[PDB]
Parts: sequence; structure tokens; C-alpha cells
Amino acid sequence: YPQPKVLTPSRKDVLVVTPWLAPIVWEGTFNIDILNEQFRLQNTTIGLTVFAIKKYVAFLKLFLETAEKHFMVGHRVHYYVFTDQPAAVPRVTLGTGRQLSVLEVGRWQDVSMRRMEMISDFSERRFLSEVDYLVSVDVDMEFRDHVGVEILTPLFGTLHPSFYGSSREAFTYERRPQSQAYIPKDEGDFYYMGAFFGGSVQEVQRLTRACHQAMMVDQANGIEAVWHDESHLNKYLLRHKPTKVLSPEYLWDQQLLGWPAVLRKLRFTAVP
Amino acid sequence: YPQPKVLTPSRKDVLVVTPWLAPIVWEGTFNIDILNEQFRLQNTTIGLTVFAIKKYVAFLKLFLETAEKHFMVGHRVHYYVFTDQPAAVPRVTLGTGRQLSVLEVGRWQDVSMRRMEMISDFSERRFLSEVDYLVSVDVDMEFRDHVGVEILTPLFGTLHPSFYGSSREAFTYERRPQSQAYIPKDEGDFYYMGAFFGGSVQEVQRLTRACHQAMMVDQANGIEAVWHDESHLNKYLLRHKPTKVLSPEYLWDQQLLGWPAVLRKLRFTAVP
Ligand SMILES: O=c1ccn([C@@H]2O[C@H](COP(=O)(O)OP(=O)(O)O)[C@@H](O)[C@H]2O)c(=O)[nH]1
Ligand SMILES: O=c1ccn([C@@H]2O[C@H](COP(=O)(O)OP(=O)(O)O)[C@@H](O)[C@H]2O)c(=O)[nH]1
Repeated sequence: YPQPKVLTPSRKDVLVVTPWLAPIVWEGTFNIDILNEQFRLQNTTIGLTVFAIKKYVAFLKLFLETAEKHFMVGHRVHYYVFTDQPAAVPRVTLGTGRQLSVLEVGRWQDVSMRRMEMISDFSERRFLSEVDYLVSVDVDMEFRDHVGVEILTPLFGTLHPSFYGSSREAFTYERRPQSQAYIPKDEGDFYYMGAFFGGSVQEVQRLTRACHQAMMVDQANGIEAVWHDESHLNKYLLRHKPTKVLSPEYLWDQQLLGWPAVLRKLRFTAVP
Repeated sequence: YPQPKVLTPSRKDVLVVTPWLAPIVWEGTFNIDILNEQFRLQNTTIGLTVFAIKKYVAFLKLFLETAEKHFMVGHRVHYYVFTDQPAAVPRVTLGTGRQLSVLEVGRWQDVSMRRMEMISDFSERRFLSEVDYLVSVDVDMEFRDHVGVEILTPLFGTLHPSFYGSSREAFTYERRPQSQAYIPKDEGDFYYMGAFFGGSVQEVQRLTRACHQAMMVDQANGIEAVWHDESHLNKYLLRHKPTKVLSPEYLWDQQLLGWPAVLRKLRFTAVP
């Protein structure tokens, strides 16, 4: 493979490492053949969690067919579909070493807390025996390009595609000191999107347990953070900084935002 | 602290991440206040090993006085001085939470294998109960600027200051297939210097055990790698890629190489 070049930046146009030295994952920053090897040597299994409740079951067929084409291909994958409609999960043919489980789910407050509470419950009992990493994403999405082991790390979040260019003042953090998710006006590294985060099983157990326990405190006090579990994810990732950050290549909406020059690939995008 | 800037590279002139997403540590890539916090929260202790054999005891006074001014200040440090002359170790006053132990050492083949064999022995029995990370450096050096927790990671090596600009063909890797340290002409990421490497205790136990066991094989076969334990360190770090790489700011010789523009700081330098 090509020799890395010490006196040429892998990118001239974007930050590729955070000020706490976590990589920011853009095309042109990684050699996938090296990463695939390192992860295959550990026989890595990736768990992918997705919620498909009420009408969202309609997004599963394309989400799964495209995941089969672009997500962790060559590695072991276990999809966990959380749904209120097990009979509406489509039977998608899977590649070798890939499996899918359906987890049936049973008041808008529990609906707001559902993702973090359910991942926390299942992460303890046990995603922990079944996978090495857990990745949580939204279901109204499709994979268009490679999303692979470059993202794997103890803890990651993803730059929200509407905010990667913004000053922190513009970030839609929870701004009321009465909320657990409160971030003051002068703090904040990045604005992470709730639609794509993950990490090792242990770090995901920690994060979801924290967010779930924080949301319950908010509820008991009659406040709901401006962007619900996303507000709390952002507070969590401020205090416990992610070990990689994914660029917006990993979470994009082409209808809303087009295809700007700093994105060399659009890997995982909103469905219209 | 300042908000990271997504659309501005932390550096426009150098690579700051390897193609396996390990940071390459240059000035302007890290915020030390954030890193100091994360490491203090874990009460991190860093072990620093240095050999001072025969006339090299003469380098210890300046090496230690300058380490006190610039190495891991604010964190716990344990110096381990390996020497054939315990009475020639100078009594240098140490800052709080810092300690020094003298380890007395007892045929040019064992001399060649000494660093890796001795660190491996002591790393097992036990640096392992005393520190969280181990850093190994040469003693004929002085600290001139900050060398701190930005370097800490499971496994690191440092770019040799004579080779960071070179194509791999120019790297003085061991080139004879009869050596354990053999690297072919078309392989190699970087040329790491034997004078500054480290990592977690476990990863240093592994690396030194590997290099020691490889050198013995070479000896039994009547070959000595062109650059001795450095040749083997380079073979090791090719097959087990470091999780951070330090730039040549961390290992420089101003007499030989001057002060080029890509070095914003000269942190740890050769003594004339
Ligand atoms: O009735 C619902 C509402 C939400 N969701 C899940 O939670 C995510 C967040 O929903 P939303 O579309 O509101 O997020 P947005 O992309 O519009 O900000 C969805 O992708 C689904 O995975 C669901 O399954 N059923
Ligand atoms: O007689 C010796 C030879 C070597 N060393 C140690 O091993 C390192 C490597 O020595 P050398 O000066 O040859 O390395 P160089 O910087 O010249 O490449 C030295 O810094 C010392 O720490 C020592 O203590 N006594």
C-alpha cells in the first residue's frame, strides 16, 4: 500500500483530529485495507440497532438491503430491529456471518426515553455476549457508500450535517440550566446528531444508562430538553469525549443540503 | 477553551493522522488542558526508563533536571535509572508525586540486547504494579519544552528526525531476509527511532518481549540487524501499528538538523 506522506496533510480543507486527539473520519484519512485486517484479526462482531415503530417499519426494506451492500461488509454483523410490528419486518437475504433479531417493543414521555432506555436494557442483557461494538442509527436512511470498521472505537459520535460549519452559539444545545442536558453558551466542542452514535458495548452501556437516568431526572422536574435524547447525547459527549468523531459523510440529507465539495462520499443518507 | 474548527485543518503542512487513524502528535493538534484533565481523572502514573552505562552516567544530571521542568509535570512520574554505577547517579530534587529508582545492571551481544531484555524483565516484575504507562528514551538528551500526556496511548513510536521526509526505500530498515527484523523494499509506514517509544505497561511488555525474543533468534543465526534494537522496533511497529506516532518535535538534534519551519517546538533534543 502507498507510503503515508509526513509532509502532506491527508486533507487541506477540514480538521481530521479533535483537540483531544480523536480522529475525525473523512474520506482520504484512512486506508481501509489496513483497518479491515486489524479488525478481522480480532474476529470483530458489530451490532447495529434500529427502531422501526408504527409507520417507520416502511423504511426497513431499503435500510437492510443497503446495509447489506455497504455496512461492515466482510465482518460479522448482528442487526437488532426494535419494533412494535414483528410481522412487518421484511425478510431480506443476508450475507454470510450476518444475522438479524427482532425485538418486540411495547405516553410520549416513554416514547422520548425509549431509544436510550431500550438500548441500555438490551446492552446489559445482552448485546454484551453477542457483539464487540454497538452502533445505533435511525431507520429512515439508506446506505449509499462504504460504512465500515473505520468508525469503530470505544466511543463515537457523528457531526450533525446542519451544524458542522457553525459556531457553538448557533448549536441547538439545551440552554436551560434546569435541564440535565444544559450546556452553557461558552462551552461545547461539536454538535453531534442522535441518529448515529456507538462504541464498544461497555461504552454504549454507559452512555445510554447515563442519558436514560438524566432524562428521568428531567421528566420528574417537568422539563423536556429542546432536542430530546439528542440534547442529552450532546451533554454526555461534552463530558466524556468521543474517541473518534464521524464526519457528515456518515449522516447526510442530500435533498436538504445538496452535495458540497468537502464531502467526497455521501455514505448514509436520509430517505425523502 | 476555543471551539474546534471543522473546516480548518489543525495543520496545513504535515500529516496529523496515520492511514490507520492513529494521531501524529504535532504542536497545534492538541489542547493540553483537555488531555491533562482526562489523564488526571485516572490518576495516571508514567514510568520513564533510561540507561546510563559507563560514561553515559555523565548525561543524567541534565536529563533529570530538564525532565523535572518539562516531562509530565502535574502527573505522577517514576523514573527508573538502569546503571552500572549507582554512586554516579546525581541527587536531583524532584517535584511532588515524582520518584526515582536506581536499577543496577550487570560481551557486545548482550549489550545489544540489553535495553529490550531489561525492560521486558522489569516490565513483568513489576513496572506493572507501579505505573500505567512506560516510556523508554535515551539518556544523552535534554528536555527543552513540554512533553506530556498527549503522547500517552496503548502503543507509540516516534519519527526518526533524519527520515521523516524520506521515501521508504531510503529508510535504513534491516534489508536481509535472514534477519527477524527484515522489511522488504516495498513495505513500511514510517521509520521509528529506538530512542523514544512507549505505551501501556502491557503493550510495552509485549513489544520488548517480542524484540528480545527476535534478537536472540538473530544471534543464534549469526546476524545482527543493521541498526540493532531499532531495526527490530521498526519490524514490530510495522506488524503491530502504533496507536499514536510522535512527530520529530519529540526527538530532534538541532546541531545536526537545525530548526526547520515545520517544527514549532523542539521538545526533547540531543546533547552535543
Ligand atoms: O414513530 C416513530 C418515531 C420515531 N422512530 C425512530 O426514531 C428515529 C427518529 O425519528 P425522526 O424521523 O423524528 O428523526 P429526524 O430524522 O426527523 O430528526 C426514527 O428514525 C425511527 O428510527 C420510530 O421508529 N417510530
Ligand atoms: O555505553 C553505553 C552505550 C549506550 N547507552 C545507552 O543507550 C543509548 C544509545 O546510545 P547511542 O549514543 O549510541 O545512540 P545514538 O543517539 O548515538 O544513535 C544511549 O543514549 C544510552 O542511553 C549507555 O547507557 N551506555
